[PDB]
Amino acid sequence: TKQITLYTATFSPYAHRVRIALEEAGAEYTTYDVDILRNMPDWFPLVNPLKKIPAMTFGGPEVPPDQPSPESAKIAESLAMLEFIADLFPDAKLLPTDPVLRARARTFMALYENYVNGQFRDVWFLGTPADPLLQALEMLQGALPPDGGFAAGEWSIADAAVIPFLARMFPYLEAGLGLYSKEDGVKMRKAMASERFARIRQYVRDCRARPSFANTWAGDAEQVEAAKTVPMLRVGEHHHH
Amino acid sequence: TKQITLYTATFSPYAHRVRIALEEAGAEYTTYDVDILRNMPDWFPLVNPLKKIPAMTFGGPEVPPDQPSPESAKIAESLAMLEFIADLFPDAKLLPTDPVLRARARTFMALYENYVNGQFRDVWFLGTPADPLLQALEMLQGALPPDGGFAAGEWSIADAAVIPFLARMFPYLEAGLGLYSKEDGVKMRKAMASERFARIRQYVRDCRARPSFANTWAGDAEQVEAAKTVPMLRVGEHHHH
Ligand SMILES: COc1c(O)cc(O)c2c1O[C@H](c1ccccc1)CC2=O
Ligand SMILES: COc1c(O)cc(O)c2c1O[C@H](c1ccccc1)CC2=O
Ligand SMILES: N[C@@H](CCC(=O)N[C@@H](CS)C(=O)NCC(=O)O)C(=O)O
Ligand SMILES: N[C@@H](CCC(=O)N[C@@H](CS)C(=O)NCC(=O)O)C(=O)O
Ligand SMILES: [Ca+2]
Repeated sequence: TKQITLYTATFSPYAHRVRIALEEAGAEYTTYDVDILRNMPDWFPLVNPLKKIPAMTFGGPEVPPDQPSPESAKIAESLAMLEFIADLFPDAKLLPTDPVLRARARTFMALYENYVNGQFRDVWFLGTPADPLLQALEMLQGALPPDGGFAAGEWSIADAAVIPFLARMFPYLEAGLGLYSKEDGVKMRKAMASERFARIRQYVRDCRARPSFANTWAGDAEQVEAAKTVPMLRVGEHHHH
Repeated sequence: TKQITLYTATFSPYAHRVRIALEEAGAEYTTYDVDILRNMPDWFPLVNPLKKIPAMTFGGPEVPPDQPSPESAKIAESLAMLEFIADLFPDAKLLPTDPVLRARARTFMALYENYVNGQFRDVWFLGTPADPLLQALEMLQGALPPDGGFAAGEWSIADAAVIPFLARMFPYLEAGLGLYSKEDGVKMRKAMASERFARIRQYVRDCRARPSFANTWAGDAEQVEAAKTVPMLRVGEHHHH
């Protein structure tokens, strides 16, 4: 019964994770957009002292999101939110019930967070070399069930954790967004269209086909425009190695 | 009934996390040391293709750990293992039952992984300035309940995840092990003994006082000697400014 408010921003793949899980849960929830990178509201540290999107409040009296209550629980970190939503909505089966299959979900999230995410950040924001990103993506693809299906077989929060990033990669590459070189952009576009990455392309299509993605995605062009508002995506800057 | 084999190394805080959780669960399990950093066995990629410790096998026929079975489940990534052990031993209450308290546990793990561990890596392996690490530790300390207790109140896997690192910090600093200068070593030692960090000292005492720590710790001096075998800690080497 307790209220859920998710503080969001369209560009943010971390916020996108949580919107997907809340859709899959069938939750009733409120979203509130926050201009976190250019004009953070003075009240925002009340909902997340770390000053990062997403932020979540849970319970407390029903209040406008820009008037957060001291009584609501303040939940930070997107992966913690994903597990929280699975705990709140057990009948939605956002995780498997078998312990080994649940571990596949948790391992997939850790592989992404520990080996892939930092490579996306460094290639796009620092223009570091793309080969280590492609290697990490090939590793992650190797963890998928080979024949089809999601990270743990049935859909789970592991797929909510990963699709925001994989789904942004393709249109960001096509629009030329990111500080990497022309040469590395060509390399990544050819690699991600190559037979080497057929399995992860099917994974992206399968995740994108679900209503939880369609209803939380602004469209490729619109997401590209939101990403262009991010200060660390400095237009006209590229790094070369 | 299904066997658990943890591939371990004394120096490894990541392996230590999982030993602590297995002890708290009252599990039956085997540990098998692996010289992962200097002489990895040719069979080790069969249990973990990432070639990292810890690695875990689950189920399958009982076999010597250096002859792993293709029938066992191969589980990678320490935090996935911690969640797996909680799933396997629900009567051990390795997580809270209440969703909000469980979220405090997951959030504390994510704060450590996302903001603290990388600062430990920078300071100890690169000798970068200590101030950002102390700031990250103050943030993590601020997430603890101020009046006492563990991360989520009662002990949970969140405390298994974090104590291996905090417990190594003090004796490593006493030994001067790591690429930071004497000047920053003194600065860290003074800071961690100061009133600023009284709450995290209480936390380290409370975690270390549990049998799960005593039974999985070689002793301060012995743990320092194991850490000196780690190539990336470059015993005898320090960077300055
Ligand atoms: C501002 O957008 C973000 C963000 O808020 C947080 C991030 O870590 C990233 C990011 O854009 C880049 C990107 C590349 C490819 C796929 C998804 C995202 C790099 C990245 O890693
Ligand atoms: C070699 O041991 C390891 C390791 O296997 C993985 C690590 O991330 C670290 C580490 O030693 C350093 C260290 C500092 C303070 C406390 C625990 C550990 C830095 C660190 O971050
Ligand atoms: N690990 C966090 C990361 C959240 C994050 O970095 N959010 C960015 C927007 S995509 C932000 O809000 N602020 C950037 C900053 O100040 O660190 C999570 O998983 O929720
Ligand atoms: N995220 C992994 C980290 C595991 C890890 O990095 N282990 C180190 C020992 S502490 C290793 O075995 N190898 C480091 C390397 O591959 O060079 C976990 O949580 O289990
Ligand atoms: Ca595979």
